[PDB]
Amino acid sequence: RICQFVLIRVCR
Amino acid sequence: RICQFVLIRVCR
Repeated sequence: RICQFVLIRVCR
Repeated sequence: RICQFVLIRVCR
């Protein structure tokens, strides 16, 4: 149970 | 409609 920033492919 | 990598807070 850990939250961290990570890169992800997101369209817009 | 453009897709790119971006940092986001994600838990696990």
